[PDB]
Amino acid sequence: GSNSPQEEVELKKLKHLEKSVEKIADQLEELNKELTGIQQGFKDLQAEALCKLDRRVKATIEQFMKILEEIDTLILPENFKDSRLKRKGLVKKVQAFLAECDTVEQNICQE
Amino acid sequence: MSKGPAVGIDLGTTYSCVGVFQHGKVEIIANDQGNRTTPSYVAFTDTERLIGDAAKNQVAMNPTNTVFDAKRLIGRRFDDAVVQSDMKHWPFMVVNDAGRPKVQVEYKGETKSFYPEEVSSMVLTKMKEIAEAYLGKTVTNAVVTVPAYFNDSQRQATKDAGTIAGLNVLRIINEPTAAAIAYGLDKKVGAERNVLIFDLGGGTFDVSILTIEDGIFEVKSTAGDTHLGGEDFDNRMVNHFIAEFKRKHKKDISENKRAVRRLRTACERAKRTLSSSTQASIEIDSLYEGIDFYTSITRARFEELNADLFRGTLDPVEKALRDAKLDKSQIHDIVLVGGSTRIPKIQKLLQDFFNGKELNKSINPDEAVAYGAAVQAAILS
Ligand SMILES: CN1N=C(N)c2c[nH]c3ncnc1c23
Repeated sequence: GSNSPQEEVELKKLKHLEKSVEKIADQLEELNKELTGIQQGFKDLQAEALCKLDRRVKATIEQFMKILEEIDTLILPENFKDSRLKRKGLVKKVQAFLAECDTVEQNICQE
Repeated sequence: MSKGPAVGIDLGTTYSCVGVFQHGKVEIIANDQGNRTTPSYVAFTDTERLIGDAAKNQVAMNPTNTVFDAKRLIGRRFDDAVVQSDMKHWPFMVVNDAGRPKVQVEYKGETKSFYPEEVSSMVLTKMKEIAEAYLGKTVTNAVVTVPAYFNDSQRQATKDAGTIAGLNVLRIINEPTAAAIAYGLDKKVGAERNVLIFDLGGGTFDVSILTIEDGIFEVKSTAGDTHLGGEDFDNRMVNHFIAEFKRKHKKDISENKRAVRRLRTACERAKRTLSSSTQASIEIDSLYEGIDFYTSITRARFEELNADLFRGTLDPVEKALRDAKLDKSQIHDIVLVGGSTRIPKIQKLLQDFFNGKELNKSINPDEAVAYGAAVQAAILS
């Protein structure tokens, strides 16, 4: 129980990053709904619609990558246990969303 | 919007800068993203054309249709050794239209080709709009810089880029001349001043020697490397860490592009820290195969990893003094230009080469050219 005010500053940065991750995760969810929409919604139009979703998944992957890069600027002393735990969990959350992004890429613009 | 003053624009290979002389001083103008320098990048998408920061930010997403390095093509013929060698690296297409190079892209779902001066005009239009947004006034008159070695076709092509952008190009001045102007080296007492300009920025390395007599510039020699900069130094720290990760975890992170990028981005930031500190730390969580990478690097190791690249900068300096028929003792002023001149080792080697002589380095190295071009624009109009 040695929580410092200095750690509050670091936790605040991570919280903002968590909010940015949820915004990008919502865009991924909408992309998923659109994908479901195309695959069962009445040729060359389908291909154009899926490779338009491709640009959008690529944009989603890029936003998740720029979040990781911002997280990688953090230096958290070993005694900032709460901040190190929160940073570790957010990286893992982003990495699981990237694996989902990759699955969408594995299913679209294929031959 | 009322009538605005004349501006100085440094049209770089990777980044451009715009300055204005007002209230007895030059102010370097920040763009819409608050950056004092703007990427010389143009992106062509399914619905829009992006310039600057907006174009650089989606390069990963749209590599084929994101044009950069138009400065390496401007005013050249298609069969130029430079055009044939440089296009090997570029992810976008460079085609031939009657002996002239043209960048071929996908714009609004249609195949389109633009001349290098048309691409530079779009960058110049952005620099003009950046100036207009800051001053809240219309901007027409401008001085644009070019490297001293640029020929007649390269110089006219840059003037055409400014004309297509709607600018009245006052003069095309040499980048080393602009840097020398920024430091007011032409207003110093004496008969004749020999100036060496050391320019290490935006992917190229340029050494120029100039002579100033009663404020008149003469280009004595030029030497350098058209492919040398921060990216090469960054590459050396990336290899160092990849090797460290192999020794500690017996895992090769090199084929995982995302892992390499996270490490590269951390290295580019660590290199900046090492210009003001003697050590930099990096903490990357779940870098590769869920393994956390927490490490550090000292300035000494960083210098050691790049020892050849840093010492190698001196050779062009030797070549320029040889062509200019001058001894190193004959050099009156040394000017440091470009972001990588911030590196203490490069500064140490250049002061040790010129026997403890002081360097002109107080003006921001990435901004010195735009600074002098702004001084020149306020005189010309
Ligand atoms: C501190 N700093 N800041 C920079 N903006 C920069 C660009 N290239 C550099 N090389 C070394 N050190 C740098 C830089």
